[PDB]
Amino acid sequence: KLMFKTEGPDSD
Amino acid sequence: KLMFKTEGPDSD
Amino acid sequence: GAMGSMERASLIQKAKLAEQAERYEDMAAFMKGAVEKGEELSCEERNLLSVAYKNVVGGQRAAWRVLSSIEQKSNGPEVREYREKVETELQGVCDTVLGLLDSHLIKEAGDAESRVFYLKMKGDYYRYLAEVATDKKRIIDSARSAYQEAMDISKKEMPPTNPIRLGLALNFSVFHYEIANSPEEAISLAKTTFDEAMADLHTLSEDSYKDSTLIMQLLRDNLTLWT
Amino acid sequence: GAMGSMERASLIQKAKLAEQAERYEDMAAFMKGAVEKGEELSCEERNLLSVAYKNVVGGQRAAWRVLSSIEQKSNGPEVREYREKVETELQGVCDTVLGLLDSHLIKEAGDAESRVFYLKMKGDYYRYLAEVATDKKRIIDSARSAYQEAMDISKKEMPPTNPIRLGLALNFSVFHYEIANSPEEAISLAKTTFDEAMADLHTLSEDSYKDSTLIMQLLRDNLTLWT
Ligand SMILES: N=C(N)c1ccc(-c2ccccc2)s1
Ligand SMILES: N=C(N)c1ccc(-c2ccccc2)s1
Ligand SMILES: [Ca+2]
Ligand SMILES: [Ca+2]
Ligand SMILES: [Mg+2]
Ligand SMILES: [Mg+2]
Ligand SMILES: [Mg+2]
Ligand SMILES: [Mg+2]
Repeated sequence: KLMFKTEGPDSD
Repeated sequence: KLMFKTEGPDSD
Repeated sequence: GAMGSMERASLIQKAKLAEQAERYEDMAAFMKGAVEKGEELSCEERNLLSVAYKNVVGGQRAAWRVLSSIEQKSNGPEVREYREKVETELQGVCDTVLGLLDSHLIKEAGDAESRVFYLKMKGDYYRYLAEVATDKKRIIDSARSAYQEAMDISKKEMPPTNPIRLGLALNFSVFHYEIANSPEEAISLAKTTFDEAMADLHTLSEDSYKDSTLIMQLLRDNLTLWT
Repeated sequence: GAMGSMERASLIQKAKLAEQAERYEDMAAFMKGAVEKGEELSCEERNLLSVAYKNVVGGQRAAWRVLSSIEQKSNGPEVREYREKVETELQGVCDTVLGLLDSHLIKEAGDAESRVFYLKMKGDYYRYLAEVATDKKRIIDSARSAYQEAMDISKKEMPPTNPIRLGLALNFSVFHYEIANSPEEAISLAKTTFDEAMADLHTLSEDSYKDSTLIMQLLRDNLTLWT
């Protein structure tokens, strides 16, 4: 899946 | 620590 | 819990060590134990709590998506069983964080910076539940409700460059785009948030400017993909 | 164990899914459950077992070194306590793998490819114990003993390009260099292993050539740092 930017650690 | 090459996944 | 016999200050010190060691499950357990001491959290401690659980749930979300993708391609029981095992663990981590916020972080949080932080977290963890939900409408409404309360407080109490306010709007915009199936709302929120922050940057120190523009670049990154 | 009610074939399928999801603790638990069915493992299954535990123990070793470094710099009890917590977990994973090899993987392994694989693993997991040991001499001797038995079999039964033989020699050379404090033995072994493999490469297919030269590049990488 294309994941969009969310706040904090990009841990996924 | 400088870790030397060991076999398989460099998981450390 | 298992952390009941450890000093609060020792749990916080070990959360910081666990972060340095990339031991995020330990970092989250130490921060859960700190919260359960029943004292309010400082700004730094709120950030340790959020980083710990964000790292734990992020591994689970990444694993869930890999398994769901395999499962969808496949359509024996093993892919479904294993995707369900990972889903149940993810749901448990979300319920644990929601339990800490409800017992009793939110009700004791009176300052905007703490209150908005925790309500943003409540929206985020309902959003993670919504990502795996097939109950789903009520879970989405819980996320929306938490985000909206955090937005209302942030708009009244915080400048438009406040990084907590910016991170909230970022996450609420992604909620709109791919959970609420409201891409136009997502784009409107990301644009208004960016433009109102842009106009307030002149008020900031160099260090505050760096903190605000880092999150504004995330809103722009999403807007670039969405338009 | 908790995997006693799952089919062997289902545990292997889920180990493969867990690898794709980067869920290495789950991958290791599924492979432990497969081993405890009591049947010998295939080449692929031995590789799943080794990849799973290598990934788990590698996270622990990386965390242990970060904590030990902080602890050494610091010289309250919290750094020592937390380094000890991670050390104990690492020791437990090593004892679990050593327990599977002793009950009963090694004693049933009659083919060189399986026997050398498991004895190499036994040396590797005693080596990980030795890295945190301060008992230490007997742990080092256990690692040496396992590596030496694996080397004796590999030299009699396998060509010098065999990737299991190469990976064994690589790991035994690092054992010598930094566990046994025998850098000259480490360098001699890495050089002889590389040179004898070089001379046998002409016998290989393109695919076997790629497998052998990948490990030979690791021996060269170490020799470059050691000389
Ligand atoms: N990842 C981490 N350890 C932190 C994030 C934010 C922190 C902070 C420090 C001082 C004041 C307010 C926040 S610490
Ligand atoms: N990481 C993994 N899943 C594997 C490593 C080696 C494998 C193998 C496959 C067929 C035959 C012999 C070995 S599978
Ligand atoms: Ca399962
Ligand atoms: Ca501890
Ligand atoms: Mg992400
Ligand atoms: Mg390494
Ligand atoms: Mg379910
Ligand atoms: Mg100890």
